[PDB]
Amino acid sequence: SGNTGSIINNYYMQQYQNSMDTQLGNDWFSKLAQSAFSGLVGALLA
Amino acid sequence: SGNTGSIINNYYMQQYQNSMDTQLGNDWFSKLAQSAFSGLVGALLA
Amino acid sequence: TGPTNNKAKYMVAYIPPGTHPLPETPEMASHCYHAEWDTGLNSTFTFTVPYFSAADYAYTYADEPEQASVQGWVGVYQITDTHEKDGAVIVTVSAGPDFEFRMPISPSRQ
Amino acid sequence: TTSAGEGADPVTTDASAHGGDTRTTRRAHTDVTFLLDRFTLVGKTNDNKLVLDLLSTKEKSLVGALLRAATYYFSDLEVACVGTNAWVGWTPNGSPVLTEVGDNPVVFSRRGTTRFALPYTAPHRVLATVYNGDCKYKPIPTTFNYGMIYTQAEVDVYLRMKRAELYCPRPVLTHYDHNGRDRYKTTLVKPA
Amino acid sequence: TTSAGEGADPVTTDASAHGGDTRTTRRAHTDVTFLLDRFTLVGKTNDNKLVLDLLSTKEKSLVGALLRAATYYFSDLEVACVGTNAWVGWTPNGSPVLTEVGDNPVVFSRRGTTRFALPYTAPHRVLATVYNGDCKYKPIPTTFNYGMIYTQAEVDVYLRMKRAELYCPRPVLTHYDHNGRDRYKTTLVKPA
Amino acid sequence: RIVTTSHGTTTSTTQSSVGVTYGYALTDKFLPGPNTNGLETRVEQAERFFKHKLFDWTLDQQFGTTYVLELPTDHKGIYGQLVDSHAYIRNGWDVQVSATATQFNGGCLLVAMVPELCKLDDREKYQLTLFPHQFLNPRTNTTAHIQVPYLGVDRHDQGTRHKAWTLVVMVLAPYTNDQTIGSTKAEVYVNIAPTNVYVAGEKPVKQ
Amino acid sequence: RIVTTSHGTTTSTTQSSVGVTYGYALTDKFLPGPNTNGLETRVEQAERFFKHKLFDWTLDQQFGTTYVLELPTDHKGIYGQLVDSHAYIRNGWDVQVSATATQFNGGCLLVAMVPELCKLDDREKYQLTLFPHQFLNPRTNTTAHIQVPYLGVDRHDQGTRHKAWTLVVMVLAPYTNDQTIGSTKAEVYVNIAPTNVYVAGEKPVKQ
Repeated sequence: SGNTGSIINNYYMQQYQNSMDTQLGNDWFSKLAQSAFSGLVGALLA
Repeated sequence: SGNTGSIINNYYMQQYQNSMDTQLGNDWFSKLAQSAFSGLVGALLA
Repeated sequence: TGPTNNKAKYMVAYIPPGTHPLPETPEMASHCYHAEWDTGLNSTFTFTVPYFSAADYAYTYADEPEQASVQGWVGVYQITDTHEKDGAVIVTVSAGPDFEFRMPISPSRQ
Repeated sequence: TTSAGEGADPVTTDASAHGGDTRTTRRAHTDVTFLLDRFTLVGKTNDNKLVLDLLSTKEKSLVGALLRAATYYFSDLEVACVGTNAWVGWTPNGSPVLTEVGDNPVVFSRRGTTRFALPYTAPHRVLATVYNGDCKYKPIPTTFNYGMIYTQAEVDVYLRMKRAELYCPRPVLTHYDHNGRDRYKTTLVKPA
Repeated sequence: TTSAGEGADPVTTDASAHGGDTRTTRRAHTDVTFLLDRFTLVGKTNDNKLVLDLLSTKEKSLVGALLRAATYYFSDLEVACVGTNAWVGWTPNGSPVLTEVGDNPVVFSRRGTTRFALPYTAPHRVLATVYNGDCKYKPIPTTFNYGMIYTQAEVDVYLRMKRAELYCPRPVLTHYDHNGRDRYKTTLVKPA
Repeated sequence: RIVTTSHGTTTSTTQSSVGVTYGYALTDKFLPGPNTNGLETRVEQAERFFKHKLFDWTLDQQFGTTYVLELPTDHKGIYGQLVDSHAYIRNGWDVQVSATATQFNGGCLLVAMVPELCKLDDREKYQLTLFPHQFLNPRTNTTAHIQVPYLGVDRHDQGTRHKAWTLVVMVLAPYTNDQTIGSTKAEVYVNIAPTNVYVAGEKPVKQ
Repeated sequence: RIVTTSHGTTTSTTQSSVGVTYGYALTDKFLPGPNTNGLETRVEQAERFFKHKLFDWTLDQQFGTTYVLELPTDHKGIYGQLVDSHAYIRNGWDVQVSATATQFNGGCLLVAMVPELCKLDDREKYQLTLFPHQFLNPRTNTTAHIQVPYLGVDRHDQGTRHKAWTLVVMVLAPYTNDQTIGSTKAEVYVNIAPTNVYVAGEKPVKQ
C-alpha cells in the first residue's frame, strides 16, 4: 500500500522495518458515502 | 518494445515506471501498404 | 429557509463556455441544461453540474491569460417569490459520484 | 432531487436525470496513504537537535495540510537529514533529553544525506493534531511525539509518514489570495 | 504495370517482371518506437527552469525530425540533466509556475547527471506537433506539455521518448545543401 | 404530491401536483401520412422546456378576466430554429402553468387548452370546462399540468400562422388577501415543452 | 464509372468516378467519451451536401499554385445552426471535388485533405501525397472523392476556431489548351457533406 512499489521485495525483516500492530479481543466514510441517496423523491414523468 | 533490452527485468512496479493506459467500450499504414497492387494490369506474354 | 407561508420557485442552469450574453432571465436561461423546482414539504433540492469539455480533464487552476471561464458558468435564478421579504436559500457543494482529481502538487507559498 | 435536508443524510446524484452517463473514475490520487507517503521538509535542526513532531510540518504544504485535515492519526516514520553533517542519532518517545546520544541508535551520513526508518513510539493507540485539554474555547501533550534526533551539524530535516491512518476529517481551506478579483488565476506551465 | 494512378490506390512492384527475386528484409531500424527511444539534447535550462516541450527538440536531429514527421503522438518520458548541479525538481502538466519546487518531486544528482522517469501528464488523449487553431493559413496550446523542471544550476537537458506512438505522417525534407552541384557528396568515414 | 417532469436536459419538480390532465387523447401517436412523402423527420433536441411570464394575478381582476398565449409562440432556442430551416412542422405540447400565492390567499384561476380559438364571447366563458383544463386554487395547489396532442385538419402546418392551440387562463374567483399574511399578487408563469416534433421540407436559413 | 453518393435529401451522380479515397480509417466510428458526460446527441439532419466554388483552373497558374478551404467552413444551412445552439461539436467529412475540363485539355491538379494545416513550405508541397488524396487529370476524370474521419487531440471541438482539416487543391502540371477544342479554364467546385455530427452543450440562440 501507499507510495512504495518495488516488484521485487524488502530485504530486512518486518519486525525491524515497521512497528507491529496489536488487536483487542472499518472505513466509516466509505460506508457513509456508499449510503447516500442517489434516487428520486416523488414521481417521475416522461 | 522499443530500444530497451534487459534479459533480466524491471525492478519497480509498472504503476510507477509508466503511465497506465485506459480503453473506451490498428496500424493503418501497415494495412495500407499491405493492400498495394503488386500484379500486372493487362495480359502477359512470353 | 423561509417560513411556512412564504412560497417561491427557483431554477439553476449550467451555461456552457462561449455562450454569449449570459442569460439574465429564467426565460433565456431555460435554453440551457437546467432544473426548476418549487418550495414545499422538502426544503432541499440537489442539482448535478455536468462535465463538458473538449478534453477528458480540466485544470483546477486558471491561467493568467484567461478572460472567460473555460468551463462555463452556473446561474441560479429566482423565478418568483410570494413576499419580497427575503427567504434565505443556503447553498452548498459536494463531489459527484464520478468526480476525480489527478496530479498531486504542493503549490506552496507566495 | 428534493429531500428533507435537515436530517443530514447524504445525497449524491448523477446526470441521469438530464439524460447523462457517469464516467469511470480512478481515485488513486486521493488515497490518504499514498498522499502522505512522501518526504516533506520541516526545517533545520536547532542545537543539532530536533524533536520529531509531525505538527512541525509546514501547514500549507501538501502533507502539512492533509495531516491537519484529520483529528487523529497513526503512522510509522522515515527521516532524512540533508546537509553536510556526519551522523544523526535518535531516542524514542519518553526518553530524557541527553547531552550526547552516545550508544542510542546512531547512523552515519552517506553522500550528504542520512535517511533511516523508525517505528511509531508513542504510548497512545493514536495521536491527535488538536487536543482540547484544558483550553476552554470561548466564541498538545508532551507525549505526542516520535522521539528526538541529535546531529553532528545543522541540516534540513525531512519526514515521511508510512502506513498512515487518518480519522475524523477536519477542514482544508484554500490559501491563495483572491485580492479583490472574482476568479483567482496564476500563470500555469505553458510552452514558451 | 500500367494503372489508373488518379485514384491514388497504392502500387508496389518486384523485379519479377524482369526476371528478378526479392531479398529478405529486416526493417528493425525503421521502427518508429525504437527510433525515438533514445536521449536527445534539447538545450540548457533558463532561470534554472525548463518546460518539458517535445517541440524543443532540435528539428534537424534524428529525433526532432522524426517526431515532426507525425501530426499526433503519445509517449512517456525520461529526462537527464547533465552538468554540475545538485538536484532537478518537477511539476506536472497544469500546475502553476512556482518560485521553488520544495515538496514536489525532487531528485538529487549522482556523478554529474540526474536521470529520471516520468509519465505522460497532459489532459488530452494525444498531443499534436501542429495545431491549426485560429491561425488562418493563406497560400500550440498551453496544454501541450510534459510539465516543468526546476534545477539548482544550469544544465544540458536531454529527453527520451518511451512507448512512442505516432499518427498521420507528415513530410521529412533533406537538410543538406547541394549548392550548385548535381549530386550531394561529403567525406564519409574511411581508413586513414 | 411531488412530481418531476423531465424533457431532455430540462427538469421540473413541483411539490403541489394535482395530477396531469390529458386532453382528447392519452398519447400523441405520430402516424405519417402522404402529405410528407415519407421525408419528415423527428427532431428530439427540440423537445425541452421553455418558460414565460404570463401575467400577475391581482386583487382587482374580476371574473372573466382572460389571458391567452397562442402556440406556437416565438422561441429563441432550438424549436425556433426549426421554423427557419423547414417549411412544415407538427408537434404536441406538455404544459405546466403556475400561480405562486400563499395558502392564506384566496380565489381561483381556470387553466385550459382550447383549439382553434379565434374568438371567445363572455357567455362562452361559462363553458370553458368542455376543454382540457385544471384549476389553480391557492388553498390547494400552485401548479396545473395539461398534456395535449397535435390537432388539425392537416397532418402538418406550414410554419406558424395557424395556431391550433391557445392556452387560456381566466379568473373564476378573484384573488384575495384578507388574512394579513398572504401576498398582494401572484405571478403566473408558464413552463412548456413541444412534444413529438416532426418537420419536413428543408429550405436555406440565412442568406 | 457512374457512381451516385447520397446523403439525406441530397444526391450526387458522377460519370467519371475514379473511386473514393478513405483517409486514415475505413470508417468514422463514434466512441463517446467522458468529456460529454453522455449528453451528446447526433443530428442527422445536418448530414447533407453543400456546394462551393473554389477557383478557376487557368493557363497561367504554375506548379505549386495552391487553394485551400479550411473546414468547418461557414454554413448557411442546418449545419451552421448547430454552431449557434451548441457549444461543442464533432464530425467527419465526405468530400467531392471537381474540375470540369474537356478531354482535349491537359494538366493535373492534386487534391488532398491535410490535418492541422497551419503552414506549408514550398518544399513540403512535393510530399503532399503522404496525405489522403486523389488526382484531377482531364484525360481521365473530372471528379475526386475523399472521405475522412473526425480527428483531433480532443474528442470534440468548441465550435470552429480549430480547423482540424483543410482541403488543399494544388496544380501539379499546368492546364493546357493546345488542341483547339478544349476550354481556356476549368471551374473548380467542391461538394461536401459533414458526417456523424454529434453536438453537446446547449445554449440559447438569439436574444
